[PDB]
Amino acid sequence: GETTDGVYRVMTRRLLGSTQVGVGVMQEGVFHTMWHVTKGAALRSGEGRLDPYWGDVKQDLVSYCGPWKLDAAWDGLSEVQLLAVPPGERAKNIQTLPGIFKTKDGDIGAVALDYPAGTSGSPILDKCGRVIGLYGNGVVIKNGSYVSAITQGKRE
Amino acid sequence: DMYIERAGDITWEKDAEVTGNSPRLDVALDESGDFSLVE
Ligand SMILES: CS(=O)(=O)c1cccc2cccnc12
Ligand SMILES: CS(=O)(=O)c1cccc2cccnc12
Repeated sequence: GETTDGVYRVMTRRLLGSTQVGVGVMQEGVFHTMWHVTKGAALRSGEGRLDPYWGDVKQDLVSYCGPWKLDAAWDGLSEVQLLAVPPGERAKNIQTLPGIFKTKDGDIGAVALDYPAGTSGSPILDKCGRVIGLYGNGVVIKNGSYVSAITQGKRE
Repeated sequence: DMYIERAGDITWEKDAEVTGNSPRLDVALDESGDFSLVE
């Protein structure tokens, strides 16, 4: 399979034609995506197979071939970039200053950007190109627009 | 049956389109991993 580091589209042939259900990140031999994209199903990569290794529905994350590797964090002050990979469209970087989701368990960065559902799992990066989280789990605010959490896992 | 296709490198791009606001929202996270607004 293609093991090269980078951003990848997650496709399915179960529905009409080939549909893009999400996006993920390959890093240090592990594929990182959101749980709601694959539900933990096995993934095909050329002639090779990717099997889930860790997953958690509450964090909405899943890693394949190994443990979660992404551990960078938003510094709470700087602008970031969403490396959006929309269905049938080329990868595009979009710069934004994250907002905040305030919860009873602490604060999490949030990105107010609206993209098709099949863009879920696109990485959010800092100025050093480090993945600080994935786009795709959030809320619809008072006017209909979408706001995503910057969802990051834990490197054990 | 799901499959992956490479879409690009992960790199910061100088002079990318700058957009989106920074809302501060009170949210709740349920056991199913769904976020909701708190008022
Ligand atoms: C393979 S595993 O036990 O690490 C796992 C975890 C969470 C969710 C999963 C969904 C489908 C398959 N497997 C899943
Ligand atoms: C309401 S929804 O969850 O289908 C949705 C809407 C708008 C934008 C979205 C971006 C990513 C994932 N989902 C998105």
